[PDB]
Amino acid sequence: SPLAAYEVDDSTGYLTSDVGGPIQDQTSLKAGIRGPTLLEDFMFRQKIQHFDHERVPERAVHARGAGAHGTFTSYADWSNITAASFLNATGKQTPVFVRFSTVAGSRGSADTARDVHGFATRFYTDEGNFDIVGNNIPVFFIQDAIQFPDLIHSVKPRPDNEIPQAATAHDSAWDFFSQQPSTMHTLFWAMSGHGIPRSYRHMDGFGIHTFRFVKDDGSSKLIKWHFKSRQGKASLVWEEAQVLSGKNADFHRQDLWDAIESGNGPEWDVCVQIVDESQAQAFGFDLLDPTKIIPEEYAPLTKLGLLKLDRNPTNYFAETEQVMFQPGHIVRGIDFTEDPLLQGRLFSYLDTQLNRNGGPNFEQLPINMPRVPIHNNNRDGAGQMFIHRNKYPYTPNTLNSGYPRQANQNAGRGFFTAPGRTASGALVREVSPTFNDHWSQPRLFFNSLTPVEQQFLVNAMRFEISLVKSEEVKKNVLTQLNRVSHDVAVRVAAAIGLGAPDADDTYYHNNKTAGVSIVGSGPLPTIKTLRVGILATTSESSALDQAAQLRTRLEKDGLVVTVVAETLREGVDQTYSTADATGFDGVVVVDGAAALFASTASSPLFPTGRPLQIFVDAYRWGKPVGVCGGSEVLDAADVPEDGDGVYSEESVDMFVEEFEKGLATFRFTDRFALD
Amino acid sequence: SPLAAYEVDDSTGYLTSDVGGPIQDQTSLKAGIRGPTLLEDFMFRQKIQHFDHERVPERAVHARGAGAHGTFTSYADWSNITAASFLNATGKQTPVFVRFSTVAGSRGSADTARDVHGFATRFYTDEGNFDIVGNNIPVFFIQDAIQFPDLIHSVKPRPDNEIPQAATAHDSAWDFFSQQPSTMHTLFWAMSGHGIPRSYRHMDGFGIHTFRFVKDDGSSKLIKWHFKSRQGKASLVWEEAQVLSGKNADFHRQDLWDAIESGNGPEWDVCVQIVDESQAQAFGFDLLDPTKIIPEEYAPLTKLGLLKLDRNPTNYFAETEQVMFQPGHIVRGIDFTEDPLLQGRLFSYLDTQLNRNGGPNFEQLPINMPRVPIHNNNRDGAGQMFIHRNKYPYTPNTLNSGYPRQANQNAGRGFFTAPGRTASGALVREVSPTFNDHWSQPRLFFNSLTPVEQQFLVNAMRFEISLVKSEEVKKNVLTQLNRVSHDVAVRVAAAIGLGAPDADDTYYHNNKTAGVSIVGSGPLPTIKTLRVGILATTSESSALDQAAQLRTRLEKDGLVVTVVAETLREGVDQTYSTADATGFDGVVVVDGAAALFSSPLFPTGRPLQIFVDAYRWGKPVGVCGGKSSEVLDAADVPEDGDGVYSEESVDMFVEEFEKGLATFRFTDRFALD
Ligand code: HDD
Ligand code: HDD
Ligand SMILES: [Ca+2]
Ligand SMILES: [Ca+2]
Ligand SMILES: [Ca+2]
Ligand SMILES: [Ca+2]
Ligand SMILES: [Ca+2]
Repeated sequence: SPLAAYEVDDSTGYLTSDVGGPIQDQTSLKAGIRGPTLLEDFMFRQKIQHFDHERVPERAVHARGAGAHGTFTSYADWSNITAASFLNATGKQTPVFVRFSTVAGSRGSADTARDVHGFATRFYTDEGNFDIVGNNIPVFFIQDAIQFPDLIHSVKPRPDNEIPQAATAHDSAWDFFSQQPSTMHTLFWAMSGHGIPRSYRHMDGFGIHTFRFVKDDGSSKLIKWHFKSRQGKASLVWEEAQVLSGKNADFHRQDLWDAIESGNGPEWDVCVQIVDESQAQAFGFDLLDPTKIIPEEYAPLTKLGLLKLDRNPTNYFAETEQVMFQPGHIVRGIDFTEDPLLQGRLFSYLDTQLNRNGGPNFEQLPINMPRVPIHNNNRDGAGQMFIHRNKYPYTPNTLNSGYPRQANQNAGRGFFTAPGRTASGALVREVSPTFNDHWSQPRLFFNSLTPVEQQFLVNAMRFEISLVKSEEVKKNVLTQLNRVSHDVAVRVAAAIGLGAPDADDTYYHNNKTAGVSIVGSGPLPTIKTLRVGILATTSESSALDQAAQLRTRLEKDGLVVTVVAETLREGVDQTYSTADATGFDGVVVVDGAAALFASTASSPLFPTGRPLQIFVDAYRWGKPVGVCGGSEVLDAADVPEDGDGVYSEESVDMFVEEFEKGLATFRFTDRFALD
Repeated sequence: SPLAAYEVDDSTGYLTSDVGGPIQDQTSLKAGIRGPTLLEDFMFRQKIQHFDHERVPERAVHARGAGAHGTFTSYADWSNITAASFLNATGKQTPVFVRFSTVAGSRGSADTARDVHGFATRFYTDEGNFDIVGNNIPVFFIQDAIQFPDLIHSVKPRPDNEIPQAATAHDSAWDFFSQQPSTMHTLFWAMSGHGIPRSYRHMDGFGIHTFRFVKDDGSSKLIKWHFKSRQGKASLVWEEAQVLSGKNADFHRQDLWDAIESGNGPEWDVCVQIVDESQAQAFGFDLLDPTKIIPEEYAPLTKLGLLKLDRNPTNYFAETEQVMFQPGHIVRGIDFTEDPLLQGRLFSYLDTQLNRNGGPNFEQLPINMPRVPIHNNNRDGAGQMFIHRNKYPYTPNTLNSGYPRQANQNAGRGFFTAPGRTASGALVREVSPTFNDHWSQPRLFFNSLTPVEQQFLVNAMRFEISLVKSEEVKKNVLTQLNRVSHDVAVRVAAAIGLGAPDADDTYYHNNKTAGVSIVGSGPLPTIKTLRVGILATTSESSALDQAAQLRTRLEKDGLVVTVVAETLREGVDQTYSTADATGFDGVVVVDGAAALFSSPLFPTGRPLQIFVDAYRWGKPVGVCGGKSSEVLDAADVPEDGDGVYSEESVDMFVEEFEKGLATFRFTDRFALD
């Protein structure tokens, strides 16, 4: 509603100033036709002042990201576990807006950097805006919010030269990770495929912190939020991610945009783990510690409702850039915990909007407005867009008949702090000793990945640590990695020419947990939206016919098909010059195009070797690949015909049926070497 | 540093607040060891408030860039042509700060996007700060500053979804270009290798506009600024730039930073073309039109002095992010012209600093301060750092004895407007008809490029225009291109499966001009700083030995050598896993590593792909040690190719290879239409 009221249509009409005076804006007013521009040209100055002031500070973290509208629908009346109004009835719908992001990069940095990712969700509830400001990884680097600028200074570019962009592959970051062992768990997640998701739709969301569900009788339970993807879990490989950062920095935002435009809006089951207050230390670690997960073997997930994103913004700046999330946007039926990471966040997100917005009335921007009436005695401030009719904005008053009325647990559906909560003890700047195991869970996570996934994680660390210049930092990194796993430390040390420290088995173990592996999570549950590149030629009308035949068969099943040839024409979407294997989830060469794949093939229309390099890159990166028409191509690529995920069929139908199974498998991991 | 007065050392001492109270900053204050955080924790709040407020708006354009300090030295007393103090004596030195940039991308976008580039120079003169806010292309897309938001909206990402980053390769940009034909000249420059320079040190800087030099006696002449690189002109190739944008988004800033750190700070001759006022229309176009160059054949360059950058910043945000350039930072001896693009800039750069700084005292930031006293009656404002002793800040006054005194042509070395300038006519919002030829100069430029360079430009256009979804926009683009060159139109049209319109010869010609070609600009004058990747192996102790010997011989000549192998050790800089051909200007394989040409330590095929990419992209490549055929045959690289080297002798190999680094690119490796 606040959005619809502020939509501005410029599909017709004459140009006006911001005060509705019709004007022009194409030629400056000058003293003669070859003369100096005049100060009295208000048309020039208003247009250029606006331009000059377009930009606002980027977000201090998560500067790079993209958003969409949708709806949350409750599966049930959840009154038995929370008073939350948005959860109080089967089928109850609440509008949402979600923004997804990286963490370290500035605006304009690439989507496919290796990083932690944001997953921030606003529920415009009938009892106020409720935000769950989460990440795609369920644990955080640090245990106390006061350390956030340390973490973030260390990962962001070195501040003398501002190098490197959007990367932890520098001395300072690994200096911090090695000195602050709490970082191990999130580190291991970021060095897995969770640091390079295939799309925002193929990752989960996590609140990280323990929160409370509070009932209308005052009782509480402890919860963790999990948003579980209905699209499946999928990652890129690092070598692919690096090329994609160059070829399409906008890959995740375009994937989102496109999925929504085609009627394939992504979905998640909004879930919780729910445990009793008495179980704060029962699972072998402290539920106040944001570097720990509750293994699902100890507390299963309950599905609360469906999150669907199905509408793109109208103006990115107004909606996506200006959305201002806060964990302080809480509603009756939810409460905080004493997680010292959460506790400090509550301060930060209120304060930082003053930086972004430049003034205190940021909740008035349409994307930040609620969908219920606002009744309070907040007044004035720069940018004040309301005209308040209550001329006695103080409590207690008689002159406004004691309105607005105080809301609390007893009346008015007020927020209230869970009334069972207490504090006791000295006023301290001390870390709880219950937070001191920094290594067991990183090992739990590592144990739960498949062998090739473990290899990819090792290889990520090998990559990044080999770029650390400091020999001491690199030694200190091995010291910490060795506390998680001696084998990781040895394997990583081998790439950097150092020896690993001797095994220290204090935290070693062989326990695993379900639901953290990407490679182990089975085939994708849908292939709709996945991209197939068909490599063809204009030389041979046979090639274009085969391509068209595959197109119809793949499109029917919701795949996005790109036919690539030397030059554009009817049925060809993309020239070889602009094509890359990073643009596809699977690649098919029509056998009529075989000539383009020869070592001597050359054209002024694309770079030498491009058609073959698309095919070979796709294969090396694990993708389903094949040749359709029943040979030259598989041999030019040194691609084995018997390999899993390599397809070779004369029959278009048999080809598509086999090829679509391989898109669901998504990645053929047998093509990656192990230690 | 020139900013040493403002430096803060933290190499010793105990943590303090901003008001000097010693504190801690690692644990929050809590009501109990597992308790909630306390509002009274001022340590937490001051630290997190600062964090929360670290960011400032990026620049509205040229958001992505990097800078360095240096010195300008005059070659002579230029009293003959300008009263400018910084140019008034042979050997006179003035500190400078320079920022280079792209145009369209935000912060964090890649250095090697295809774009126009900024080259902004501040001279901290003894008569005030003087800025030349230029680009690496000598002409601008548009003819009136009022149009700047239109250009920039069209080239920046589409505003519904903010896609694409740092790119003209989208419908809106090509829509604007094809509807505003003024854009042709800059567009051809940007679609040339001038859109993807090899480094900031391998590009020139241009003021674009005609300015005036003004002597103390009031007379004036018309000038164009040219800063001509002493490193040579060089570009990337587009495939290479695309990969490099992913592998190293910081490539230009690192190149610069490393050059300075190694004592190879980049140099430019600061030059002008100098013509009489009576020549404003004499060259076949109007000197007020920023879409035109004065061909060097009509007005030669005069060298004024030397620009050398030789000191990197101490704090990037404080120095580079905060530097606030303005064309209104002008000094006695220089004046403006009635170029309608320049005229409107003067407003923009003073105003925009209010957005960036959040208040009016942005000239007090250390990087913005002048190196001479300030005497004026500007007062107050947020962030005011000065404590003014004059309590009568108005003119005219008696109560401060009439100080500060007015400065003008005749007293106090004042700035003064060139007194021969006049204006005549109606007050109009009309374009001079003298601006109307949008197409001849683009053709002049295109004609001046070599054949392969012409092909690269065609190829950049084919790449971008093929991404334009609108058939109508594509057709309109072909219409404009065809007015520059029919052949360009035909060759671009072929890629996008449309027919070019028939020849329209109104603006066609065969004239050329010197100094605009990159490919034609001959070997580089220096190879110092250029990057040689030596691909080796740890399996064979002789391969490491070969690499060490090559390293020695190459480093002697000031090349930056990287030895690559499977794993790090003594003498090996980089693993195959982190290496890429975009990291090198030439690639050498030692023949002890020939067996590499699969492993858990690097992606399949990586060693050979580095060599093959390097060859495909034009670089000098070769095999040192005598046995070349196994590597060269694996690569499909012909032993007899130009810029392909095979020698057993390390000296012979390096002597040959260095000639190839100076040639820089072997253009025979690219197909022509
Ligand atoms: C004490 C400070 C602090 C700490 C410990 C954290 N953050 Fe935060 N976060 C910020 C301070 C902050 C911020 C500076 O206040 C940002 C920048 C922009 C904004 O609105 O808030 C932010 C932004 C931000 C966003 C982007 C929201 C958007 O798309 O606009 C996400 C997703 C997160 N954070 C998620 C997390 C998670 C899951 C954390 C740990 C569980 C976390 N942050 C800890
Ligand atoms: C009407 C406005 C307008 C017009 C016509 C131009 N510019 Fe500009 N330019 C700006 C308005 C602007 C600005 C909005 O004022 C910026 C953003 C940051 C700043 O300080 O000024 C800017 C920044 C900016 C910078 C970055 C300086 C730095 O590194 O901080 C360079 C190099 C240029 N411009 C160069 C040019 C050149 C060579 C132009 C034409 C000859 C040009 N601009 C026309
Ligand atoms: Ca660093
Ligand atoms: Ca993976
Ligand atoms: Ca567009
Ligand atoms: Ca402000
Ligand atoms: Ca004057």
